[PDB]
Amino acid sequence: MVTIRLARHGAKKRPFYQVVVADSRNARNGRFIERVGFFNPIASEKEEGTRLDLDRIAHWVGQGATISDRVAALIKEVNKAA
Amino acid sequence: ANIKSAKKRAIQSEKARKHNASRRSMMRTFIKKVYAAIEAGDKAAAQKAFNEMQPIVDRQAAKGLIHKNKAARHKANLTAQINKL
Amino acid sequence: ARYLGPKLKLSRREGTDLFLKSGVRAIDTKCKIEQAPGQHGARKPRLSDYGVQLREKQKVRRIYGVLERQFRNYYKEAARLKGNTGENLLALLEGRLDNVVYRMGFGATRAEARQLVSHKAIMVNGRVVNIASYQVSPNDVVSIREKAKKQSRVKAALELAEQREKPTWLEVDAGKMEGTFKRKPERSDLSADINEHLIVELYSK
Amino acid sequence: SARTTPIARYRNIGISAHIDAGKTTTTERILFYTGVNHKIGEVHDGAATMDWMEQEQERGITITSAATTAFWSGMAKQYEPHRINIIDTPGHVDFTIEVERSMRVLDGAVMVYCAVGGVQPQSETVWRQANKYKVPRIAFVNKMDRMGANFLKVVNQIKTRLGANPVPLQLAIGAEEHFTGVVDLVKMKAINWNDADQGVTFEYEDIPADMVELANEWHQNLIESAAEASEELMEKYLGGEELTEAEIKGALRQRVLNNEIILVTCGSAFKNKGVQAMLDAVIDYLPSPVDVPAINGILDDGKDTPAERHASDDEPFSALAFKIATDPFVGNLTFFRVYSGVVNSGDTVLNSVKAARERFGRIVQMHANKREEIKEVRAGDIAAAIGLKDVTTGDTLCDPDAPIILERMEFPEPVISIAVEPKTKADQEKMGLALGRLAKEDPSFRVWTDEESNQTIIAGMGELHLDIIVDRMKREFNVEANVGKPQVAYRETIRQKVTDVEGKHAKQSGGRGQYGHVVIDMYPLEPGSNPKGYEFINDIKGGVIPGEYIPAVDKGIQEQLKAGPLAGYPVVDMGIRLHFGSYHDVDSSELAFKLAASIAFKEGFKKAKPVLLEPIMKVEVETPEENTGDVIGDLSRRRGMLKGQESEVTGVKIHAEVPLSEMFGYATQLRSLTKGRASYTMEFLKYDEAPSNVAQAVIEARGK
RNA sequence: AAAUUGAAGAGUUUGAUCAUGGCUCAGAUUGAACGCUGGCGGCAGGCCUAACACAUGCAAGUCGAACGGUAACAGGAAGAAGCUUGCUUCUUUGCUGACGAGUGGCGGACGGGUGAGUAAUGUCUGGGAAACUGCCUGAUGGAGGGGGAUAACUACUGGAAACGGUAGCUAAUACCGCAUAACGUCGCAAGACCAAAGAGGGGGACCUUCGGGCCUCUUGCCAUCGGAUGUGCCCAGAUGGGAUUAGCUAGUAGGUGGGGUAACGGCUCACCUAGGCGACGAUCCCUAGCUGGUCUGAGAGGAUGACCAGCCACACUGGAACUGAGACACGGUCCAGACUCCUACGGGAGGCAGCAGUGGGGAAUAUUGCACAAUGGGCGCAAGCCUGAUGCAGCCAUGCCGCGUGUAUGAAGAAGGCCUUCGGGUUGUAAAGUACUUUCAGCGGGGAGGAAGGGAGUAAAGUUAAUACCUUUGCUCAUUGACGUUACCCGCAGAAGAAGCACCGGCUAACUCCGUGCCAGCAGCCGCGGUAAUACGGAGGGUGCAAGCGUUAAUCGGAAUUACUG
Ligand SMILES: Nc1nc2c(ncn2[C@@H]2O[C@H](COP(=O)(O)OP(=O)(O)OP(=O)(O)O)[C@@H](O)[C@H]2O)c(=O)[nH]1
Ligand SMILES: [Mg+2]
Ligand SMILES: [Mg+2]
Ligand SMILES: [Mg+2]
Ligand SMILES: [Mg+2]
Ligand SMILES: [Mg+2]
Ligand SMILES: [Mg+2]
Ligand SMILES: [Mg+2]
Ligand SMILES: [Mg+2]
Ligand SMILES: [Mg+2]
Ligand SMILES: [Mg+2]
Ligand SMILES: [Mg+2]
Ligand SMILES: [Mg+2]
Ligand SMILES: [Mg+2]
Ligand SMILES: [Mg+2]
Ligand SMILES: [Mg+2]
Ligand SMILES: [Mg+2]
Ligand SMILES: [Mg+2]
Repeated sequence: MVTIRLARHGAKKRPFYQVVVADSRNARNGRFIERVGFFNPIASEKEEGTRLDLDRIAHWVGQGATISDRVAALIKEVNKAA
Repeated sequence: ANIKSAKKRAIQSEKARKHNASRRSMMRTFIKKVYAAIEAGDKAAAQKAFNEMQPIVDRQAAKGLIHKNKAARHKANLTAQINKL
Repeated sequence: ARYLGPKLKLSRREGTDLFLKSGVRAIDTKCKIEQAPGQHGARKPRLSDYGVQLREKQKVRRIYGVLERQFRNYYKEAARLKGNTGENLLALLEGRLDNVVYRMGFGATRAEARQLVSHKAIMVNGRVVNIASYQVSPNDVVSIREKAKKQSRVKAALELAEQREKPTWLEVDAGKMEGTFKRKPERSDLSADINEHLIVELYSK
Repeated sequence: SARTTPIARYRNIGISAHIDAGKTTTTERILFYTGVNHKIGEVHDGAATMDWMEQEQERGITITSAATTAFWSGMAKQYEPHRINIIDTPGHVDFTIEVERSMRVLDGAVMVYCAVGGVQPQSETVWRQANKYKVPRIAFVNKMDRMGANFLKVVNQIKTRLGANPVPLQLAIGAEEHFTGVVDLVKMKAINWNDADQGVTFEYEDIPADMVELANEWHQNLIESAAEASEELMEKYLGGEELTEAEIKGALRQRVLNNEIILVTCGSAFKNKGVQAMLDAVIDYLPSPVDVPAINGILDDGKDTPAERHASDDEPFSALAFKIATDPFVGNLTFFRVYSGVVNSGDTVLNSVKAARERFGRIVQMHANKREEIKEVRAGDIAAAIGLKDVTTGDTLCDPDAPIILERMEFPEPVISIAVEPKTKADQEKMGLALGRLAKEDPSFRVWTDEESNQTIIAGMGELHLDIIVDRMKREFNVEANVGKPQVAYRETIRQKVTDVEGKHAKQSGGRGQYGHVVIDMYPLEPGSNPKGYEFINDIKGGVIPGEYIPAVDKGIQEQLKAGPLAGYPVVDMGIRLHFGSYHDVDSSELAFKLAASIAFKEGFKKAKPVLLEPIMKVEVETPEENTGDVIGDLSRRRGMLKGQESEVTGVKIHAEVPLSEMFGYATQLRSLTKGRASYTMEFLKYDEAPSNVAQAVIEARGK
């Protein structure tokens, strides 16, 4: 089905997870429908490490998309800290 | 085969082939019966054969043998042929 | 990645004092600047137009201590930027950390300044920077680590720096032995014997 | 990952004998009786399992040493299943390296002997190879069904011909057609194997009356050699209280481990008799791996420090690589016998002599050729390894925490040489790679090249060794090659002091011609006069030939020296004097005088007395004394002169100087004259003039 | 505000000149190779050739919360007693923790690989209608009543193996009717017809044949209408070379009707019409995966399709279908062909263009590595398990980038070498010496981040008959890292262990000596070498680069030398 997961771009030992909406049958860094945010686990304490477009994410949930565990934890963290 | 799951699918696909072939043969046998009643020139036996055939193709379209559109086309062409006689 | 040979041969080939030595001694008492290095150095030949463009590029490369690959990258960055290409090239060369350390006066030569910035002795905004090609942005703080503030090299270099002309785009303070980079220097703030148009001409053929 | 078989129940036995003594037959029978094979396959039918290689099924011989294992419990299953890693080694003299490598690592041996001919030329060779490494050995008199089988004669002959202390634990019930079974001397029962089944059923019986007298005579001989072991057992024998069967077997076992007794048995492997009893004696008398600890006299320091390893799992890992085989899929294959410790498939170890890291790709237990992949090997078993890139025979493999270096034995220095060439010759470096890989498998097989001939010289232990090598290269490596005589290097020299020979090269036809004239004297030079036998004298005085062109004639002679006008052999010991010449001012070049000096040199060579020099090599043959003069006669048939003949107590040593062209293939000829128990050595000595027939022979072939 | 600010020529025809005209070079660039040399690090890249053949290991399994069940080990009860009454040993009990084999469900149609074929059942762009769509979702509703088998299992038995053959027994969310039928199908119309499967958690009194019913919760099942996603289909335009390929096509082009597909359609068949395409290049031949892009060029153009991403096609070769929502299916089936392997000779088995790796080919391209810690994927309620995807590590100067191999002082301008018109000049502040520094490497210590979660206890809220069970939300507890001796930081030692390659006649930055004497040889072009060679070889010196330097190959540029710009 259509899911919202993380595509691991970036450099070696320096990841960067593009929060993308895609069908689960495609690859991780492969064909995606829409990029709805990004996540950086090595953010540098002064600037933005996570950004989610919650309107389109909620719109895709209304269409019936599946949120993975890391993306669901990031949505929780965004809705909690802000 | 090589993978354990591959061998299990192989024997299951042969079992379903036997079952689906019997059901497809039975469904096709009823349909030909309606067609023979068309070409022979009878209207009540063709109507009786259609009433024996209609629940057959509906159950085969229901449980997953053929599609509903295929069963729908069979009924539509044969009623269009009972209105010709 | 560095030239490790005799340094006065470079100034003898360029025919100009490239400040490759401290200057505590008069340069004519060290080498014959008016004579080129080698056996046939007394005969001064008629250089071509390609010859004088190449000599200008090697002169500015041997003043700033930059090899050809890094100097080519500096030329591509200067032409990529807006405005004058040669003036942008001079500003990128003077933005280097070893050049700023030498111009601030913590090194008597730019090579010694390179050894000071290579041996973890210069802190940029409170952070140790170990790369001589670190481009210093305007309104920055360049300081000496507390581990090496008691060295004779840095105070001797500051004495030679107060013996020479002070740059106008830098502030120094020998008390705390730190300083401030204020802005990118214009073309009028550096030496006038460098024809930077020859460098741009050379990199166009 | 526990111990499957206790290390005390291991037996690293192996078979070595003379050719066709019955080594492969016994092993085949063992496997069948122990249950590894389900059928009996004969070796002359090509169906024996041990001779897995082609050219072993076809020829009917064994070339390689194949290692298998089996589990034997005894006839009446008197003990738990012992594990025997039996090894069949070839008996031929062309494969002595395959014995020495296998007897580097064997804990026990057994010397099988033909009953009708006991101690044959190679029986003594494998005996000396076995006592080099002090291997405890048993004896199995095979072929007791053969016509003229004599068991008590061969037990006399092993003692007499080889100097040993054999005491039989068996006595043959019958001869060629009477060999129903054998009577055991430690039990006083008769074992008669049933003919119906392939000898699987063995019936116990009493002894017949003639055999009663003879077996009673030999049984007391067994007790004395048992009582020799300790003074407690000596006082036991003179004390008159018979002896328990456990103490004879214990005492006899004690004497076997110290190389004191031989414990001869008998049997007939082709008639499926007396094989089960041999296996029992291997259980009862051959050592376990736990017996003698491996003294590794090097601790990898460079300061040579004696250490050792006992045989247990809890010790550091130490193993010895004793056989490298080639493989078309995995590269090479490395046999090893673990002395101590446990290693896993995937663990890294230390090639201690090459001082390199070595990981184990996988570890396979070996049958004759097929492999069973296993997880890890304990201390005291033999297995092969895939994925060792640079391991030679005799290298030790140990854990890098305890780097030790074992003895690193020496190789027998091959004795015969041929020159090999490809059929189509496009397969030149394929043959080079193939013989390089085959040289890494066999350390007694040498390959090199000689750029004097630009040839490839294969060397081995016999002509059969080289025939197997070239046939294995054709099948396995697909390089079909033809062999032949290695080209002997000759030299040529002149005599008669030819003088005033003038050669002039003039080519002026208009437009920069070349002109040179030279008159020179060619004189034979004594060898000690110059480091190189070439002296050029500038007798030219006051012009005539300009100084600049004086070296040009010298260089021209030097190229002429490299290839002789007669044939192509290099000229040696030549003195040249340039007394007179002529020079044109505008047409005289370096090359003009080179052509001029070459015309003159050729003209002088024919006028002078030009002869070939063959090389003569110093030859030292060592032979038995009974067939001394035949060796000398063959030496006189090989056009060789003689400088002496020493007669040691071990054998006669004859010295000679034989020409190299008549030293081609001497080893097979020397073995034919001497029952194959002679050896020799060649060293190049000098050059000497050839007779007229052989000089006339080498000129016709080279010229055309 | 900023998003392109961009364009060099030289040599060579002649006695000399101008013009034309080819040839050659200076520049970028690469999945490169070779020669010499070689310190470290980061990032990236790495069979371009034989879609040549492949040993071995691994690459797709999961679910006991679907079912009959115990074969293995871990408990609980009868249980003789190992017995030392606690020392827990020997026999039954599927009694439960679980779980081999088996039925069943889902996934194996994804991920991964390759570019053989395909000049169009392809791709790209823009459109369209005649359709299907598992898992994921929204809404409306049902989930009643039965039956016949059969695997496993039991007994016999053929087989060397692969595998079976008989005769009986049994279960289900396996299978098959019947009941029900509409906003579904067919029929304008009355009418006719069509489905299902249960399983777990807990419980208060009831109630009971003692198994349970019963109530509540979770999950699954069926039907219809949708949504989303995926896919099928159609049209237009664009997408190589060849005219020394000019005519091609009879299911061909169209109509009628039947059949067929999920769907329109010559998709198929019967009949009828005789059309259809084509110099706007049909047909035929050769070549070729296409694109986003990449390289070059000032631009227009030219060249290209490595890595990454999208689509397509292929899975030993040829053909075919089955199962399935989805395949005509890389690690499924069937047949034929070639090849390989096994065999007891009677028979069997297999497809690395998955990851490693081997042989072969070649100028040349790497490890038979670690871990599921993270990101995903499959299955499962979940724990969890599987994952050669992936994350990493190993090898290679293959590329890019960064850094180092010291810094300051130092004239007797030391010695030696080279040149010398013998005065000297040069190597050359170079060296030595004096002082200072310790980056990188070496040694030792400290030490992030990639970790989100998940599991146990809790408290609250929802739930209901219940203060159980379940869901959600906060707290506490002990934990999850292959990389990894991680990045990073500190400290000890001493300049300490760290520079080569090409070139020097013009193009083109750099000149002399010696040797050679149209010889050896050099060379990209002009050309050089016959005795004073700045062109050959050595030396000194210098120049240009630098852990790289040159050569070769290849594309573009210069070439306005196919000129649309021009
Ligand atoms: N009559 C008889 N013939 C035997 C016996 N044992 C072996 N043979 C025959 O001798 C030949 C066997 O000798 P092998 O043992 O195979 O040769 P080998 O001793 O193994 O050693 P290599 O030749 O070096 O490989 C065959 O022909 C056997 O049939 C025996 O006991 N009795
Ligand atoms: Mg660099
Ligand atoms: Mg014989
Ligand atoms: Mg023979
Ligand atoms: Mg043999
Ligand atoms: Mg390829
Ligand atoms: Mg399905
Ligand atoms: Mg119904
Ligand atoms: Mg192609
Ligand atoms: Mg252009
Ligand atoms: Mg598949
Ligand atoms: Mg495969
Ligand atoms: Mg592979
Ligand atoms: Mg697995
Ligand atoms: Mg001097
Ligand atoms: Mg360090
Ligand atoms: Mg962490
Ligand atoms: Mg052009």
